[PDB]
Amino acid sequence: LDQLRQEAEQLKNQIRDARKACADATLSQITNNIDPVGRIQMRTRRTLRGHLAKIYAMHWGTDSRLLVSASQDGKLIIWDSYTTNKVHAIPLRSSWVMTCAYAPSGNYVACGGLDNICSIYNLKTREGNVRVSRELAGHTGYLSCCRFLDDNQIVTSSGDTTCALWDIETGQQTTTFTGHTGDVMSLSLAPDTRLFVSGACDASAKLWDVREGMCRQTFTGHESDINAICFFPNGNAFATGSDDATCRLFDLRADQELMTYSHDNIICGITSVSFSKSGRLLLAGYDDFNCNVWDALKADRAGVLAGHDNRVSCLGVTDDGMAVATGSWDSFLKIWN
Amino acid sequence: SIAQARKLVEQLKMEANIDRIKVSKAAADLMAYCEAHAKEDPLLTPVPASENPFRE
Amino acid sequence: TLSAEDKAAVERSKMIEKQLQKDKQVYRATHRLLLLGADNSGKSTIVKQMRIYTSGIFETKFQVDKVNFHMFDVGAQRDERRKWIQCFNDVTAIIFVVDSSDYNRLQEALNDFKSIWNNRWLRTISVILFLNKQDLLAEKVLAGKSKIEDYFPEFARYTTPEDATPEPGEDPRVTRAKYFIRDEFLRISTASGDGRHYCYPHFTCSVDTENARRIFNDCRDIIQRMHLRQYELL
Amino acid sequence: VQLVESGGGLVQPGGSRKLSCSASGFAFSSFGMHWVRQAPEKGLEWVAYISSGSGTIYYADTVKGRFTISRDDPKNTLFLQMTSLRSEDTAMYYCVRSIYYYGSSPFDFWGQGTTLTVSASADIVMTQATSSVPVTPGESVSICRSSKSLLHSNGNTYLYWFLQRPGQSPQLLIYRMSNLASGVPDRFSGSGSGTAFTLTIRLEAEDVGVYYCMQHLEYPLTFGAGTKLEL
Amino acid sequence: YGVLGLGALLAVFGNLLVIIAILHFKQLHTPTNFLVASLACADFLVGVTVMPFSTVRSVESCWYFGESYCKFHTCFDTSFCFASLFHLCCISIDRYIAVTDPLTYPTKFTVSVSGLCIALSWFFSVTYSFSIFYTGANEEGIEELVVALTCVGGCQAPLNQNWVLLCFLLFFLPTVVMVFLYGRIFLVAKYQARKIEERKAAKTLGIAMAAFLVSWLPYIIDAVIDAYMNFITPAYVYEILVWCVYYNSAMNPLIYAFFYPWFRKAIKLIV
Ligand SMILES: [NH3+]CCc1ccccc1
Repeated sequence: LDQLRQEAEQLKNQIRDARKACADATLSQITNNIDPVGRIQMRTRRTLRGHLAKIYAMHWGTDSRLLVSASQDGKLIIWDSYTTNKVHAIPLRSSWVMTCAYAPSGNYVACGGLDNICSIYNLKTREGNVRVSRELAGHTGYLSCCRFLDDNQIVTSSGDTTCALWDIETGQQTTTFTGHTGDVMSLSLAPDTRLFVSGACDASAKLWDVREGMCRQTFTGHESDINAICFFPNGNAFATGSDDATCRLFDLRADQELMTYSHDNIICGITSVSFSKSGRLLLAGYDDFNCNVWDALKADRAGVLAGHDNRVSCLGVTDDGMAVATGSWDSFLKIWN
Repeated sequence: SIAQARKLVEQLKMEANIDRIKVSKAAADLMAYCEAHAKEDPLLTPVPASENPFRE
Repeated sequence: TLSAEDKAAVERSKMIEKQLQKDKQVYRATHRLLLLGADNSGKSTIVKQMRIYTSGIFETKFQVDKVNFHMFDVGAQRDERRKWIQCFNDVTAIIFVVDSSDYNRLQEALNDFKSIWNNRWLRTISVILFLNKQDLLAEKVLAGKSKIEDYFPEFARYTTPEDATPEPGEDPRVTRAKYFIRDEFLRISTASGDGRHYCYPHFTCSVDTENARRIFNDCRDIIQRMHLRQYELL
Repeated sequence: VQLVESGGGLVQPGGSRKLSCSASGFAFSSFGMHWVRQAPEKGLEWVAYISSGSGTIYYADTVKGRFTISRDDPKNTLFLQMTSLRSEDTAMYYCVRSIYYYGSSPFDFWGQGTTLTVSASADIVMTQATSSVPVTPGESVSICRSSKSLLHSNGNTYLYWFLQRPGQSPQLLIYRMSNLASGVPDRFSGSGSGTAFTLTIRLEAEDVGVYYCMQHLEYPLTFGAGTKLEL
Repeated sequence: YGVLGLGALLAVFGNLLVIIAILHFKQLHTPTNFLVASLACADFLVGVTVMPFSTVRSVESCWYFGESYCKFHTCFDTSFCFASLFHLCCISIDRYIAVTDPLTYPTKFTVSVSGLCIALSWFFSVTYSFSIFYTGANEEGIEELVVALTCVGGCQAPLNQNWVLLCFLLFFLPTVVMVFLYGRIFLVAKYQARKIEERKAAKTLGIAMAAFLVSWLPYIIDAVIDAYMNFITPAYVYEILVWCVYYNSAMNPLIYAFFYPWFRKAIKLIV
């Protein structure tokens, strides 16, 4: 064992020096005088009440009109974001849930929390009720996130270090991703559904391959736990948010850190990060009761989403870019535009 | 631990053998995507209320 | 100005909101408690006594004087609790069971208790501290084979305070030792209370005729002090 | 999802009768319920409507005030009480379930009447152009009767296309003129112009039967005259 | 003018804040805060409707605005000037349920109950008033009423002996509940400050009980005995007495919903 660390350190710092040689110009210098986005004014259009406890996660539908949110009182509610009507309200078996996902096909919703179980609900069925279809129980840690791949494929992230690809029909995990050293907190799928990135409590982010169980790449730029990760619409870059008032941009090709979105006036820690449809705007939700708007190419604060009472927990931008939703711990969803 | 540490080196090494392109090329790539999709995103360009479904 | 279908859409949303209101009644009339501690401490014995009288979360229900309590015991989970503890930010109280029989773990327990008390997401949350298996503690100390001063070399200098109120039938040696650990836990509790949360230690045992009643009286005090502080009275 | 209808029988011209539609296999408490009449030698017409939870109730102006529609969720049964029957009310009755939310498909399940034979304005009219068109397997058949623009401000159309297999209950084919109902093959593409509509089909051997439409924009639900396809 | 005008501005400017900053803010939609909104509405109506008209009445010593105005101006004054007291009585019951029985505060104090206190506070305080000024049960002996009140002019709503006691008893009950439910709380909040090892409980309860007693009590006390010991009390020394209760209604939104930090914190987020 003593003959391994000596050469592992040499390999690691070789990687480090090759990485240093790879980069030659800061992206801030490249995008130095192209265009400022200017001040951005966004205001509430609808406010969605009806959640008893606080809410942790929410996911936009693909039709850009429906969204689903999960609360600490054990409730899944599907909204009509146009007419504010409550399309569906689902009671959960476990009151502690930390994530929810909406299927791209629009007929499946999934949730899971401190029960180490990811449950699947089918919205459209011959009978007039939303019920459980499959209960994936193979983890030994709380589920931190989940994302649908198709109508029968899903990837889950657990408090247990492993990330697992599942198979709804057979109810068995096809592939297990074991590369981290702590608890994976978030995972963001690629637009082509071929390579997702996950962030953990070890300040490290890893790009994976769905076809096999191989960790393709690893990024380490932060010092605290990684709390939220998002993928750039182009599919060749991604931004993350950690518990040190900092957001960073990594490129899956250059393998560097491009910008550091932070300000001396911020002490709180990020909770959710999302991108605009064009990728020009970065939206980050903080713990100081309000979200923020960042210029993804100039690294400036160009907008604040002031209205919220408690800490924001989930943030998201709809597929067509019409609006951005925002949940928080005061149990109110606000659609901004 | 006689082979769990060897697995770490085996993985790290296979990760070490990848191709890295210049960071300026990546910067140009993101800038080009942003310019190409600039005139479509209704978040920076305030959409008028006629076809904005979020009003009143 | 709505179609004949949108009228029935709004009607459905009203009956969703009506059912949510009915569910707000049960949610507001129940108190949620979180069990914590270590493996040696007889938490399973505690939950088995009330319940008779890779899941990762176990919930048990008990109600005394027509008010419902729900206790959530964390099941199969990893050692680290940094992340999933911020979720329990609205419980009324934490029930922190501790075993007093063996002396090696006591130092470990103080490390566990100190981190929970000083946590950022658990301020304004009071701890109903328990000391369990007290009968076995008496047996070990009266035998005298195992000393206390070897682990904590202050058992000799320290003397039982006048505030101690022991029942008849117990020698001073048991009372001197029993109240020594209780003050050790409180030594770190008083430092960071900061007029927000309070500790309510007890001296329960493995099998007890009544245990929930201690939680009832502590919970009533816990929120009575919260309301009084809220109305600028306390 | 299978609901049966009970009642019927020989009745006197002036008496009373009770009609029941007992639901089973679905969450009956979250479904609006309608009643639709179908004359022995004519088209189908609306009768009544009771919302889920009995919040709102409408009636047909033809027999308003002589009929009552009531629910029973505990027992999952629907009732219709008829008083002072006349010769016009002689037909077969269908209880049609429908649920209304974003993306729903109302009027999807009907259920056939079992021995349901009985004895003796500013609306929208949907008199279809034809009543019979020759059909052979291989060629499409299609034929718009709207006295008002069936296009609300939201963007929908509110035209439902039903098909009547010869000898049993109708079925839903297309709702809102562009949405194909579940459980039926490719029978329509999506075409309409606010006031003119058509239903283009390759014809198989089961398509024979009446083929009429409906309106849902305003409170009265007026059906089409009826188009038939024969081999 | 002058002092009287200032009391009118406070009763509307200092009260509009409470009624505006509850409906608009969803952070303050607690069932206990809806009672404060109703109390604010009652005080605002006092400030807009009965106070401006009574201002000129107290500076010209005559009812210039005819007689119907009077037959009407008095009855609703007695109606919803005594509806401010029921709100205080019910806020006291609130505090008592919150403190004495802390395990079941959200269980008993739902919105359904705070909605039943507003209806009682608004309708009962009115149906007894409008049945006294108009029906004529206010005066059983009118011969003495005419000479002192009508011929000289002005309106002061004198009450006869048989019914003045009833008037008093619709201030005694709104006051007996307030002090009994604050005597117990003072003790409870005393034994719990010694348990920790008092100063703040006495100051807070003192203001919430001295403000009410220093205004409503002096006026009603002199208004209940004036139907026994003839009417020796001068008319001119009665304007201050009627204005004291008006003063009380102006400070109400200040003792409640302004002395607490949870309201100032929520209202400081304007900019
Ligand atoms: N400011 C006078 C209000 C009033 C007068 C007499 C009885 C009750 C109330």
